[PDB]
Amino acid sequence: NIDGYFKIYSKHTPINLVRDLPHGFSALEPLVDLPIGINITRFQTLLA
Amino acid sequence: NCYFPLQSYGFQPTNGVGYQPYRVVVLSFELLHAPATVCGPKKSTNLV
Ligand SMILES: *[C@@H]1O[C@H](CO)[C@@H](O)[C@H](O)[C@H]1NC(C)=O
Repeated sequence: NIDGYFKIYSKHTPINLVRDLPHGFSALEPLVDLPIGINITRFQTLLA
Repeated sequence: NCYFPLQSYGFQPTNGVGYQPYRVVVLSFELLHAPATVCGPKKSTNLV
């Protein structure tokens, strides 16, 4: 959340290797740029 | 001195100009305290 615009960047990567979290190179493309204008302090996440 | 505060407009097809019902919309807007999520159309031109 910067300059009153909120920005989601992301990558999807179908790593079939079973071990935890890989080391190796890739970069997030930008998904969404939103004029939401809100102050922010914290966040929470949703699980099924 | 006890009164109900509200009454109908007697709007009839025989009312004079100005005595008739007129429809009104007022465009307010608040500005620049957060990013401009509205603007009018910017025009476009042929790609020479
Ligand atoms: C964001 O935070 C600052 C500091 O508390 C405050 O001046 C500003 O009015 C806040 N914005 C909103 C939308 O509340």
